[PDB]
Amino acid sequence: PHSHPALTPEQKKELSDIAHRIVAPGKGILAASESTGSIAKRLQSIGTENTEENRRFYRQLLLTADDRVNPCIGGVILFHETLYQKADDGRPFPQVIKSKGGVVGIKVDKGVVPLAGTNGETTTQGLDGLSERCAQYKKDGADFAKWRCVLKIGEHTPSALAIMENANVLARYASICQQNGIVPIVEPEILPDGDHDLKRCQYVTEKVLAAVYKALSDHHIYLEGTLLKPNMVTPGHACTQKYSHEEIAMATVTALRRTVPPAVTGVTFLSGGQSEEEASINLNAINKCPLLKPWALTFSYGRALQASALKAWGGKKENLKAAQEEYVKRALANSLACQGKYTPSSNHAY
Amino acid sequence: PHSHPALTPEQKKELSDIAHRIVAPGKGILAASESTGSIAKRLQSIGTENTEENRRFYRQLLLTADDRVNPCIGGVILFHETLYQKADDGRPFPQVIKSKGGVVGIKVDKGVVPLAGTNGETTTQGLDGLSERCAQYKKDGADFAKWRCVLKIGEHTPSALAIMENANVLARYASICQQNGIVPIVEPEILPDGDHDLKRCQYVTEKVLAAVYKALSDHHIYLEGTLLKPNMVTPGHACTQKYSHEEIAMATVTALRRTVPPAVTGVTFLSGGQSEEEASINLNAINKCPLLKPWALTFSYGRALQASALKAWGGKKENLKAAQEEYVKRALANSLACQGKYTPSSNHAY
Amino acid sequence: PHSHPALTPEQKKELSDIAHRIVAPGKGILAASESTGSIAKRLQSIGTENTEENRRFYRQLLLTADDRVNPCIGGVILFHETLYQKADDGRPFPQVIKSKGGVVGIKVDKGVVPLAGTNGETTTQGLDGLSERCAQYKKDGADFAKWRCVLKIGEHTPSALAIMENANVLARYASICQQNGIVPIVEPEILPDGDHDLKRCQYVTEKVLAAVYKALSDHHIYLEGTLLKPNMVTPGHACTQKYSHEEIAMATVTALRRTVPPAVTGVTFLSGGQSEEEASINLNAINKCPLLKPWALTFSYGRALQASALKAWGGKKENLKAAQEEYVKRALANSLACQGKYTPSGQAGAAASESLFISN
Amino acid sequence: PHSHPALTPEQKKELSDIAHRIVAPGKGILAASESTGSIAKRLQSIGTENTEENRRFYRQLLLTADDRVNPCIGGVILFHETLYQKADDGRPFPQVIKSKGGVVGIKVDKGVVPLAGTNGETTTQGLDGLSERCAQYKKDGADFAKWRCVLKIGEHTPSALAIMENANVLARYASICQQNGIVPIVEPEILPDGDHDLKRCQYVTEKVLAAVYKALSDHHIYLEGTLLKPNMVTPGHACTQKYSHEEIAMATVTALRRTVPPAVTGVTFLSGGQSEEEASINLNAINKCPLLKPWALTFSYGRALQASALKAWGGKKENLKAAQEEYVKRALANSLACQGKYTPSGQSNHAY
Repeated sequence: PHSHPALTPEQKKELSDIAHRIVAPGKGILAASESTGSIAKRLQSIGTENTEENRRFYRQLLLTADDRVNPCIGGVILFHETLYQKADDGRPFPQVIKSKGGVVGIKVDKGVVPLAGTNGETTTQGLDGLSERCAQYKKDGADFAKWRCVLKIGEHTPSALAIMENANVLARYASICQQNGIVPIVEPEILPDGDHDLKRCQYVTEKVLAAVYKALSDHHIYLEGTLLKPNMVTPGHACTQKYSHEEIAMATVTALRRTVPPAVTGVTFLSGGQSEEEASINLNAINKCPLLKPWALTFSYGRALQASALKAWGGKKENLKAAQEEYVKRALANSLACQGKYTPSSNHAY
Repeated sequence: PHSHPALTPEQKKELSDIAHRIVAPGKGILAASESTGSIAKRLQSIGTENTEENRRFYRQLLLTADDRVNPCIGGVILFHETLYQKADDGRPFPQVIKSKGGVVGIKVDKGVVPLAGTNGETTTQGLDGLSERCAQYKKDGADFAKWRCVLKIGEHTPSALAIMENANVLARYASICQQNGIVPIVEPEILPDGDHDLKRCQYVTEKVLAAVYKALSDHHIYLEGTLLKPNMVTPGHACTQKYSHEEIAMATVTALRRTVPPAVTGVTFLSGGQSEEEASINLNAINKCPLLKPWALTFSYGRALQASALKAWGGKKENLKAAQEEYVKRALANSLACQGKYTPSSNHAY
Repeated sequence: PHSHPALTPEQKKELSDIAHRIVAPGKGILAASESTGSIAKRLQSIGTENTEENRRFYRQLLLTADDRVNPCIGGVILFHETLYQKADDGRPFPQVIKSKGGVVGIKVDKGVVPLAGTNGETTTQGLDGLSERCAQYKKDGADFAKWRCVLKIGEHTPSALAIMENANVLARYASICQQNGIVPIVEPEILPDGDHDLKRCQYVTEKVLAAVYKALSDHHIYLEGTLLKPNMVTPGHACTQKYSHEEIAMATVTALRRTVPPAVTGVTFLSGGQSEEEASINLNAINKCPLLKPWALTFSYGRALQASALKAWGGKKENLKAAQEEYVKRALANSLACQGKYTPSGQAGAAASESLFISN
Repeated sequence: PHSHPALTPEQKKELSDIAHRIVAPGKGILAASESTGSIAKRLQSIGTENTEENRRFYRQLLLTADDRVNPCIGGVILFHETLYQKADDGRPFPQVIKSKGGVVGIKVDKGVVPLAGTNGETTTQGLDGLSERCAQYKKDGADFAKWRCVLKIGEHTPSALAIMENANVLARYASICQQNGIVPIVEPEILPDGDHDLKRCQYVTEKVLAAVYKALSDHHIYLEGTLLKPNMVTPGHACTQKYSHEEIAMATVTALRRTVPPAVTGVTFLSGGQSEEEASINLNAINKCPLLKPWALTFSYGRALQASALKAWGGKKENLKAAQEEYVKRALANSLACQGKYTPSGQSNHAY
């Protein structure tokens, strides 16, 4: 085949530099790009009305936590709405994030859609006019993006079609992002839903990631200018057999070692509904795994970083401080976790 | 694999019946779905302000041609704007089309976008929210759709990426259309630009179509409920070697026979900028080709049906009758052509 | 991309002409390429010692049947051993076949081998030195070849790997054959084993054939110079739900119309485990199916053409005439079937009704 | 979407231990599996008759070099004939190799064959009966294998078919090998022939390796139990533009980092016609490259290890010691190179 440089040396350096800053040692990502529809249940759990002002207040609360979170947060992913909101002092949220040493990210997909002929499987949309949207987001402060694809482990899933199609759409999204100076975070999430075990999850994860990277190669994606946001390898949420954190860490690191090229700048694990402690302990175990890991292994958590903060807030302004404290606690815990320094107090079998 | 019926027997019958009506013996398609941007040039050539009124009048002029076109036109592709316009007498254009025995089609793609890392190649966008759009279009009179992908023959093109990506997006578009009772016309156009000869076009056409149908298969597309809108096999515009219409016909029919499954209801050849006469003579030769053709071989022409009409109209409402007369003559000419009855006055070598 | 002609117009003509002669109207194929270990079983049932002479004799019995089979047999597939054996008059079997207006075929695959990491799935070997073998077989009278790939319907089969690998190897085999003037019969057999239903078999057959032709395209295979030997679309041998011959034909022709390009010269169905009558009745229904069929739809039967013959012979040289008579009967029946003009109702024999199914 | 373990934990352990021993720190591979037809050219360059005894003597000359090569040679690839030959003392060559701390390898492919419809491209044959052959070779002292696929850079090559077919056959070969306790060395050699520059080779190498590993994944290949034998990324032999060893190293390591999973135990670079000295300097530069490399980067050299030895020997028994000394010198040099400690004495990242 013949080469037709998709990117210039300058464009590569920009993308690579951004990717490295986000996952710099001890740093991780705050995934706060929930939409009105997904954050609705969050707020209703604390009897708080889901208005634009309350969403703004809650996001301000997380974004303006004291400097203790600075060394822990390399990036913050915002939803469109939030990217254009301002703190009480009039400062745009992207500015608030940057001033704290964080890189600003933006969710760009437009949700999942049903794949006809499959057993409830989906693909993700959002490519239409994506280039122009990225150019605008870039001008408005964002340097990286989020696009979520969802795959499910079942009797006949994920199917060959679901894997191939989701891998392909992720490559398209990545290509467009890189053309506009936006570091794409590739997210092929395999849900923990089901009664499958650890080995089954490792197997599917390995097959999905191999497909993802072949697609990235086919689409001429610059890996140094990307990040990977995969599910950790864990047993199904309803799996009868139980496993230790060390087993989870081994399955996860092994799967990644067998599929993720060293060129990938970093891996930002999704929380996948895990609890704040569970997510921190597993990340720590992953970093302590005695196997060689050529990429940063950090976090990109949503509720695993917000759960306690949201609850402490309870929708009451006088609980601002108490709420931010909980967030700071999870940021500190996960910052230590991505270094294998967190303490709450035969690989051939894989 | 495991079957998870994308369509029910009823849905299949509906799509199959629509597809067959469009390409019924002697019938073809009037491709009139030009956008304001694509219609601009042609209106400029006749010194006419590109206004919605003139566009409506022009389209009205074509859609209201006398009853002689009825047995010639099985379908009419409209642009979004036109689908919601009405004739002077108040009748919605879709209704005008159906009263004349024609099926209403709607262009649903959102144009081409560049593929990074390629030598000027593209893919096509338009999948976002396509399902809701198809449902809306169906409710408003449309029974089939148009989606144009574009490939080019060059030194290193069409590339493996371009072929694969375009085939895949065409499959997604087809899948969504069929879920909403809309017959998708699969259009993988290979431009005639370049100095390549006839065999080079035939080779590329065979490779592209083979990739198209494998992709349709992977996406569980119901072939009986689709139509194929390919380029005819011809030498490039800059090719110095001359060929007869019989050779063009042999190369065309041979390429289709080697790649298009018999289950495909019909082939509606795109005019690809050919002249009115050229398009008719070639279609005629293709239908007279000795080889066995398991599918209808007809037309889906743009300028090949509108050329003389647009010119005779020249924006003059007074030329209405003269303009329509030109359109009628080409509809009649191509109706005979798709039956191998039009007259202006060794296969192993393929 | 760019075209680097794999074949010349002359080579294409020779391949196309051969493929057409094999499936000419009313003609089918006699699949007599059973190996020693495979035919040993057949000779065992009739209590006949599996020796080279008995095999030679039996094959001679089929190849030398009276001239009534001439218009019925377009081709005869032989095993390596048989290609080099002679009839009692010293005539090489290939010459015998040819003198009766038939094209000689040769089995070239070296059997199936297990695909590691799968649930009992396989792929087929035999590509090593295939080019030289084809060039030699061509000189020795062969004009087409046979290569069998086997897939099975189950909970997780056929897997993505099994389908892709078998489609790819078939494509390599077809490529090498065409380079040596040998028409390759593409055979992606989907076993009838299991309790799946008709629509399940149809779904799998469509997916398998789609993969097969995409692979043939990738490998620059000249379809007009090839033939397809697929399984008919039927329910699993253990399926409880019953289907009519018209339903089997509808499912079969539908799967074919949805995947097999018109350029393919002909489809020569394998009988699977169907009895002599079942194979004939289904083939007839297929040819009577209303749907448009751009390719010849005929047969390439092994036991579906030899069942009654073997029984009548029993290993007794004195039952020669009786044995050949049964073979001739099935050849005539299938010759009519591949034209949609077969109507049983008679003395076909109980042996022609017995299921020839053998678990895999 | 379901797993059916191709290998057991015991089988994986055996394959992993073998792969690691071969590329342990400071060790590389002696590629001495030249066929009679291939070795004929070598023997003729020194006016030596191509007989089985002369071939035996030559191979013995290499295999019996003094203990200095022991820490330098992790493996030795032999041709079928040599696997069954013996040293003067009667010791089977596989025993000689093992006694010196080396692992024995066997070439199992049956050469390249033309791919119809392509511009002189090929694929490789040799899968037929491969499983029985591996079981037999395993029993007779072999623990790893060699299978060479050849791709060429040209106006329209490597084509999609060539890349896909070669990647697939390499996967089938690896699968069969692992079922028989044999560590497969995956060899997708992209020839250096042509006037293409460094960037083009890097581009083609990246695409080829991407296809190779996707195929290995599709065939359920255990990467920890495999080694990769790729070409270094260099300009074409006819390229007018000149490049430094540092650039060749950066392009090479960059291509590997972008395509080879860290699970792969090691990369054993083929010499590909490079001179003895050039191959050592490039390997050393590769090991010094300021980028993270999660796999051993060593050698699997043929002529880059035998060139001088073959010449010094000249086919005369009296030159044995002089011939072995030449081989030993290259073994020591490359042992240092695959550690980045090589010296003639003996003691812009985003532009890729």
